[PDB]
Amino acid sequence: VNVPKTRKTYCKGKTCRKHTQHKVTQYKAGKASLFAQGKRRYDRKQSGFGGQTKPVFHKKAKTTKKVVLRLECVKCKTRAQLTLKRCKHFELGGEKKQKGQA
Amino acid sequence: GRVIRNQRKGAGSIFTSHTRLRQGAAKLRTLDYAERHGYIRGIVKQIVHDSGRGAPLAKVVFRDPYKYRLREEIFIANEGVHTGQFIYAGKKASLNVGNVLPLGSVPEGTIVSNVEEKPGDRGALARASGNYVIIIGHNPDENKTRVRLPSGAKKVISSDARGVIGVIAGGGRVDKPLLKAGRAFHKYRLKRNSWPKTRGVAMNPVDHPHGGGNHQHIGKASTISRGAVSGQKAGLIAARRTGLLRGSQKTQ
Amino acid sequence: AKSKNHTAHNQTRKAHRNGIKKPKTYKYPSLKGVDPKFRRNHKHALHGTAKALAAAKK
RNA sequence: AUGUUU
RNA sequence: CGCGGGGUGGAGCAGCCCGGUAGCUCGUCGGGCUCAUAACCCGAAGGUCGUCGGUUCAAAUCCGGCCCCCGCAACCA
RNA sequence: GCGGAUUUAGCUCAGUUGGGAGAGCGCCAGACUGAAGAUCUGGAGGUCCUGUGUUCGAUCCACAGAAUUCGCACCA
RNA sequence: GAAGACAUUGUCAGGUGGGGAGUUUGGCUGGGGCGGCACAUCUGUUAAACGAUAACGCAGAUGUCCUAAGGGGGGCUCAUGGAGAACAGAAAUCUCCAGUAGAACAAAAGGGUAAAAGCCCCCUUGAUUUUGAUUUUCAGUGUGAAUACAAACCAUGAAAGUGUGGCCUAUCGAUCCUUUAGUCCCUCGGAAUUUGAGGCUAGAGGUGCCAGAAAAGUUACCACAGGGAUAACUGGCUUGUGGCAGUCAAGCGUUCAUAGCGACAUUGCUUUUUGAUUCUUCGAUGUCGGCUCUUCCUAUCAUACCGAAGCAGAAUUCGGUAA
RNA sequence: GUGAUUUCUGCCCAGUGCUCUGAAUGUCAAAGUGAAGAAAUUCAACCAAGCGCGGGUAAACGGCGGGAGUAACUAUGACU
RNA sequence: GCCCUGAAAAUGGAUGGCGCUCAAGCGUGUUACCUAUACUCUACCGUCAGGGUUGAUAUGAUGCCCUGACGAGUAGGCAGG
RNA sequence: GUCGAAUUUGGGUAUAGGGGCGAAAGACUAAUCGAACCAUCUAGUAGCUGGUUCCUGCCGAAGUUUCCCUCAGGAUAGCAGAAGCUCGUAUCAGUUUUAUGAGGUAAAGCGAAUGAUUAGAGGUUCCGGGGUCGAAAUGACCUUGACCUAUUCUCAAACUUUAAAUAUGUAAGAAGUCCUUGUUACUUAAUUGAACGUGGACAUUUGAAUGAAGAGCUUUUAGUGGGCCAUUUUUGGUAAGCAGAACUGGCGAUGCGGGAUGAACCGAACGUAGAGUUAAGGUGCCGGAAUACACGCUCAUCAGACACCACAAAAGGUGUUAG
RNA sequence: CACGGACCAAGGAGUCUAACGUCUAUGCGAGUGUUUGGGUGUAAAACCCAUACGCGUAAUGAAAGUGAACGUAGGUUGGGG
Ligand SMILES: [K+]
Ligand SMILES: [K+]
Ligand SMILES: [K+]
Ligand SMILES: [K+]
Ligand SMILES: [K+]
Ligand SMILES: [K+]
Ligand SMILES: [K+]
Ligand SMILES: [K+]
Ligand SMILES: [Mg+2]
Ligand SMILES: [Mg+2]
Ligand SMILES: [Mg+2]
Ligand SMILES: [Mg+2]
Ligand SMILES: [Mg+2]
Ligand SMILES: [Mg+2]
Ligand SMILES: [Mg+2]
Ligand SMILES: [Mg+2]
Ligand SMILES: [Mg+2]
Ligand SMILES: [Mg+2]
Ligand SMILES: [Mg+2]
Ligand SMILES: [Mg+2]
Ligand SMILES: [Mg+2]
Ligand SMILES: [Mg+2]
Ligand SMILES: [Mg+2]
Ligand SMILES: [Mg+2]
Ligand SMILES: [Mg+2]
Ligand SMILES: [Mg+2]
Ligand SMILES: [Mg+2]
Ligand SMILES: [Mg+2]
Ligand SMILES: [Mg+2]
Ligand SMILES: [Mg+2]
Ligand SMILES: [Mg+2]
Ligand SMILES: [Mg+2]
Ligand SMILES: [Mg+2]
Ligand SMILES: [Mg+2]
Ligand SMILES: [Mg+2]
Ligand SMILES: [Mg+2]
Ligand SMILES: [Mg+2]
Ligand SMILES: [Mg+2]
Ligand SMILES: [Mg+2]
Ligand SMILES: [Mg+2]
Ligand SMILES: [Mg+2]
Ligand SMILES: [Mg+2]
Ligand SMILES: [Mg+2]
Ligand SMILES: [Mg+2]
Ligand SMILES: [Mg+2]
Ligand SMILES: [Mg+2]
Ligand SMILES: [Mg+2]
Ligand SMILES: [Mg+2]
Ligand SMILES: [Mg+2]
Ligand SMILES: [Mg+2]
Ligand SMILES: [Mg+2]
Ligand SMILES: [Mg+2]
Ligand SMILES: [Mg+2]
Ligand SMILES: [Mg+2]
Ligand SMILES: [Mg+2]
Ligand SMILES: [Mg+2]
Ligand SMILES: [Mg+2]
Ligand SMILES: [Mg+2]
Ligand SMILES: [Mg+2]
Ligand SMILES: [Mg+2]
Ligand SMILES: [Mg+2]
Ligand SMILES: [Zn+2]
Repeated sequence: VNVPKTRKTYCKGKTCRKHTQHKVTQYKAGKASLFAQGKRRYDRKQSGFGGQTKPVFHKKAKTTKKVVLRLECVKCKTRAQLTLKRCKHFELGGEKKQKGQA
Repeated sequence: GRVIRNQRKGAGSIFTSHTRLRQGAAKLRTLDYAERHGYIRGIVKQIVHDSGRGAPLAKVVFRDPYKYRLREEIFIANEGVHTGQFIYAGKKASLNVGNVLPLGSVPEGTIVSNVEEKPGDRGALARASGNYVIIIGHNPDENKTRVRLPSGAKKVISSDARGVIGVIAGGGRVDKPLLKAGRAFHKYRLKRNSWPKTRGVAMNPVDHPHGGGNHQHIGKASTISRGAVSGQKAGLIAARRTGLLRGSQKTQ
Repeated sequence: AKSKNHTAHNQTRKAHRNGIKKPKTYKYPSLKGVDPKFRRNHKHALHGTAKALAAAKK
C-alpha cells in the first residue's frame, strides 16, 4: 500500500482538539530494555539450572505484520497511532497512481 | 546406553597385566656417585626370558659401593650381551655393547637402548625387542643430546640421561606370522585381557557407537575428534588422514 | 473411529417438554437502544412534568 | 607452432 | 535482530584505503601477416560503476535509507 | 490408483511480465577446394500436444483431456 | 636433579560435548499409515420455498490488494452490432444510429447498481476522536465482520444531504511478557528532589492445530490400560467386479437369423473371485498349503437312455432326463 | 575396520566428518579499558578458544549419469 | 387375471407344522364368533388434588372423614420405611 | 559335533545394576535381563476395565448446542429431580379461524432471459466463401457453410417469467379506543410535531374458535453428552442389515395381544382383582373362534397361501378366463 | 458362538477432614460467635467470663483518594392484605 504524509486529521492534544496537520511515520517497536520487570523476572527464572523456563514460539503463520502509523501533530507534537490492514508492501513516499499514462 | 569396552578397560578389573611370571621391572642402576663421576663394573649372570616380553632380560650383579653385598639389577639384554660379560656403567665407561653411558659421553651416530627420558629415570626409550635410539648430535652448551627414537621422532634429552650401547635383543620377532588364534591366545595370556577383539560394528547400538543397523556399517565417519568424550572415542581418534599410505613418511 | 456429526432429532421434544415461552411482555419497556438525544430530552420533560404535577396538587 | 582424406 | 564483507563493459577483476577520473584480460567485429589456421599486429564496439537520496568550486569513490549473496553471533509473546 | 513434474521447425532446447515463436545441431542454396571433409554466409522450416471457452490478441493470461516419465503404494 | 611464578589448583565466563540425563515427537479420517484439510473461514448448491441442518458431497474461493480501487460532488454511459472516412486492412483514429446492461465495479461466487454503485474530471482524508447500544456466529461468552445513533472535529457539494474505509456477503487473533502513544495523571509504603521502575487508558510484536502447549525419529527386543467404539479370518447385507444363464435379432454360417454361433442393446441368477461395509469376535473361534476322510450341490467331464445337427459311417457338436 | 592363501583393491575431498595451518583474517563471553551520566546504567573500542577463511585426508562416512544422430540388406553402434 | 416355461448350490426342512384342490389357494362382499396388562362398570391398594371436621366423653387434628382423578420405566432425583 | 590345547574342570580370587561381563546372542549377571533382586517413596497416576451390598412409593432422561492438545474425556446450554415462592375475577397454548406478511421448493417454462439441444424452411452471392467458368468481377450459376427471420423435438442441484401444498412471522383490545390540554434543554417557520403525562367517556359478547389437574417466578443439583430403527423428504454409493442429513413417531428405558420365531412393525402402553366389549390378528386341526354364506378364477411332474419379511425379472404359452 | 461366575461361609467398596454453594431447622439479631485463654468443677463433662479477633453493618478506584435523602427515601404501572 501507499500512505501519504502530513495527514490532516483529528488531534486530541488538549490544545488543538480538532483537525490539524499530522506528519506520518512508520512505528518501530524499540529495543527491549533490561530492568523492565518482565525481563528481570525472566532473567532470574533463567538463571541457574533447569534450562529454558518459558515458551519460545515456533509455529509462525503470519507472513505480514500490521503496519502502524505514528501520526505527529505539526503544532503541538502530540502523537497518535493508527493501525492499517495487513499488507506485504508498505511505502510512505509518494509516486501516486497516474491515470491515462502509457 | 551401555558402557563400552574401551571405557571398561580403565577400571582395571579383568584388564590388568598378568605379571606373575615376570622377572621384575627392567631398570638401569640408580644414578649414583659411581655412575655420575666414574664407572662401575657388574657381571652378567643370567640371560632369561621374561613372560609377556619379547626381549630377553639380563641379570647383572654389581657390588654395592657403600655396603658389603651384591646388588642384582634387571637390564634389558642387548644383542651380543652374554653371560659372564663385564658390563660397565657410568660417565667413564667405554663405548662397548652392553655398557651404560650418558648420552653426552657417546659420539654422534651411537646406537643405544633403554634410554632414559630424564636422568635417573632408569630407562624409558627403545626397550622393546629390536628397538634402538640413534644419537644424531650434542648441544654441549645447556647440555642436550638430540636422538632419533624408534618411531622416527626427534627428541632433545639431557646429556646426563643414560642408555645401553647396542640394540635390544630379540629383534625380528614380529616378522614371523602368528599363524594361529592359539598362538595369539598364548601371546596375550601373559600380557593382558585384550584379545580376542569383537568388532564394534558386529555389536548392538547399546554396546558400541558402531553397533546396529540392518547391515554392518559404521554409519558415520570413523574419524573421531580429539575433543570427543569417553564412549565416543571409538574408531580412528584424531586422525590426520585415512586410507592406504602411499609415498614417503617423516613429514617435516 | 467415525461417529455421528449432527442431528436435530429430539431437540423439539426437549424444547417442548418445558415449552416455548413467550418473552413476558411488560408495559414501560426498556429504553436501552433509544436515541440518546430523545432520552436526554425525555428526562427533562419528565422532570418538568413531575414538578408541575407536584406544584399543582393544592 | 599446426593444417584431415584422395 | 546485530556485526561485517561483496555487487563495476557479454564474463572474470583493478581503480575504492579520502574527487582530478572509468581501466586490464578473455570474449565480439573489421583489417593486416599466412597457401590457410592459431599465435601475432593494428583498430573499432561494448558499463558510466546494484537502486534512490544526501555532502562536495566539479564525488563510482566519502554518507544515509533500500534489493540480492555469504559468514559469524543472538532468540520468554 | 495417489504426489509430482515436462510437451516448441527433423533433434536439443530458450520463450513467458496480457514481449515477439526464436537460437544451435540438422536440411537446402551459395561460397572454398581438383574433388571431399571441415568451415563461412543466406534461407526455409511450427498453423507451440489435441478440442472448447475468457481477454484487444495470445506458447505465452487463461478449461476438459492426451502423451512421456519420476517418487509412494505400507501393518498383518 | 628438573621446573618455576609458568604449570597445578579454586571461581566465573565462552566453545565443544547423544558419552550421558529429562522430555516431546498434533487432530479429523468409511481401521491406521500415505494422501487431503472437510481444523479458522466465504459464495452457489446439496438444503426438502421461515430459520437450522451432515458426509474425506458437489463447483469454487480466503490469510491478499487499494491514498485510492476510501469520501463527497459534477459531467457522461457501458458490452455489442450496423452504416460511413487517405494510408488504415479483419484489430488502431474519427462520425452517426441501435443498444435493460448482453459491460464495468481489485479478487471466488452470488446478489446489487444506468442523469449510478460503472467511465472521466475536481476537491479531499469519515481509513479521524470518545465511550456506549445493536445484528451474525452464540452459551445469546469471546473474536472477526457489520448496523443505527450520540457527543466532537472535518471533507465534499450551491444545497438537501452523504462520508466512522472498500456496493454487500470472507479477508483474521486471548492471558503473561515486550513495546509505543496518551493522560503528565497514581505508586515506589520513614520524608523529599532527580533518574529508574511499577500502574491507568488505547494500539503493535501471535499463537493458520486459527477460544491461542515450547517439541524429531525408530522399535522385526518390546511393555501397560483398554478397544470388536477399529483393521488383518470365517460368517451376515450387497454383487460394482468375477463367474454363469436368458430375451431381441443386424449379421457369421458359400445360399439360410436361430445346426452351431451371434453384434448393438437389455433382463437376470450365484456367492467357489475380488471388492464395498465394519454387525459378531481383541479377559484369544489357532492364522497358508498339502496329506487323510465323510458328506452335500449341479452350472454333467465320463458312464445310462434319449432329442437335434452344416448326424452318410466313424468321430464330433448342441441340448434333455439325470449327481 | 577388513578377515587364510592367490589375484587385485579403480575414479571422487564437492556433502558430512576428521585433521593441519594463524594476528593477513570477519564474528565472538566473562574479566579488563575508554566516554557520558549524580549514579544505577548506557554506548563504544578491544576481544581467547570455537566457527568462518585456506590446505590435506576415502583400507573416514560415503558416492561413482542422461538424452540421439550415425557404418554398400536388416541389426548394433567403433564414431560424434 | 390365475397357472406354466424362463427358475441352478451345497447337513435334511419348512405358507410355523400337519395338511389343504367347487380349498383350509387367489380376488371380492356379507355376517357370526375368539381374545390384550386396551375401553366401560365395580371393589381394594397407594399417589396427587380439592375439601369437611377441636363444640365436648374425641387419648391417634402430621388424627378422623368426604369427593375426584391418576398408577409403564433404564440412567437418575427425592420421599416413606 | 568335538575329544591333547582358543581343551574340560574343582577350589580360591576380582569385576555389581545404567553397573559388570560379553570369541557379540541384547547374551549372561542365582528358574529374574532391551537394565537383576530387596525395602521404601507408594494406597504412585490412570480420560481406561471390573465391581459397587435393603424394600417400597412418586417423578423421570440423554446421546443434542458451543468450546477445549477434543474425537473412549470434560466444561457449557438443553432434557430431569427436589425445594419451593408470589398469586390464583385467573393466566396461557407443539391447535384451528379471520386479517395481513414473508419464502422460490414441488410443479411448470424454454415459438420467455442464461446454458444445453433435434430437424427442416425462407432470406442473406454486398452471405466467409469454395468449384466452375467468367479474358476476369461473385458477374451467371452448383453449392458447403456463418449469421438473421419465423418454426420445430427434448432438458437444468449449482437456470428462470410464473409458482403451489406443508411449514412459518404478526394481530384479534382496558398496557384498548376516543375527547380536552400540561412538561421538555428534543424537534418545528410556528403549541408544529415526538414522548411521557392530568382530567373525562365506554363491563352482558372487554371485541374469533377450542382447551386450560391454574398461571407466573426462583434456586440448586443428578444422569447424559457412543445412539439406533420405521414412514415420508433426501445426499454419496451398483448396492448394502452401507455411510450421511430433515420432520415426526418409536426402541434405548417397554412389559402386554398379534406378525410362528424377532428392540424398532401392527394394536395397545402396565397398581391388585371381577365382569362385559373390543383392537391388531384370526376362526380345518395343532388353537380359543363358521370344514360360515356368496360370486368367480386356478390343476402346477418346483402350485399358492397376507404388509415390515425374509426375493425374483425381461421374454414367452390354442393352458384357461374375461375383454 | 461377548466377558465374570464350580460351590458355601465370613470379610468386601462414596468414608473422614479443611474450606466452601444452595436449601432447611434453631438461637440471637445490627449484631453475632462462651469453649485461644481465664474462673470453676461431682474433673476431658457441665457451668460462668474480660479484652480482643473473625464475619456483618459501605462501597468504589490500579492507586492517591473519595464516599451513599431535592422529595413523606421519589414518580408511573401491577400488586396480596
Ligand atoms: K532455572
Ligand atoms: K551401525
Ligand atoms: K550428547
Ligand atoms: K521414544
Ligand atoms: K453380479
Ligand atoms: K479377536
Ligand atoms: K568429499
Ligand atoms: K572433505
Ligand atoms: Mg542468582
Ligand atoms: Mg548458569
Ligand atoms: Mg585384530
Ligand atoms: Mg574381530
Ligand atoms: Mg548381532
Ligand atoms: Mg550409542
Ligand atoms: Mg557417532
Ligand atoms: Mg544384521
Ligand atoms: Mg457424539
Ligand atoms: Mg591414392
Ligand atoms: Mg536420549
Ligand atoms: Mg488419529
Ligand atoms: Mg431455508
Ligand atoms: Mg453521479
Ligand atoms: Mg470470520
Ligand atoms: Mg454523520
Ligand atoms: Mg494482538
Ligand atoms: Mg506493561
Ligand atoms: Mg521504603
Ligand atoms: Mg480451536
Ligand atoms: Mg463392530
Ligand atoms: Mg457381471
Ligand atoms: Mg481357544
Ligand atoms: Mg475351536
Ligand atoms: Mg441339470
Ligand atoms: Mg576372503
Ligand atoms: Mg576402494
Ligand atoms: Mg565483554
Ligand atoms: Mg580467534
Ligand atoms: Mg412360478
Ligand atoms: Mg388357518
Ligand atoms: Mg376368500
Ligand atoms: Mg383389568
Ligand atoms: Mg389433603
Ligand atoms: Mg411407577
Ligand atoms: Mg537383534
Ligand atoms: Mg484406591
Ligand atoms: Mg411417569
Ligand atoms: Mg488449545
Ligand atoms: Mg467403554
Ligand atoms: Mg434455494
Ligand atoms: Mg422440477
Ligand atoms: Mg462416553
Ligand atoms: Mg455405523
Ligand atoms: Mg444405553
Ligand atoms: Mg413399545
Ligand atoms: Mg413371520
Ligand atoms: Mg377350536
Ligand atoms: Mg409376464
Ligand atoms: Mg451366535
Ligand atoms: Mg472385557
Ligand atoms: Mg469363567
Ligand atoms: Mg457378609
Ligand atoms: Zn495537535
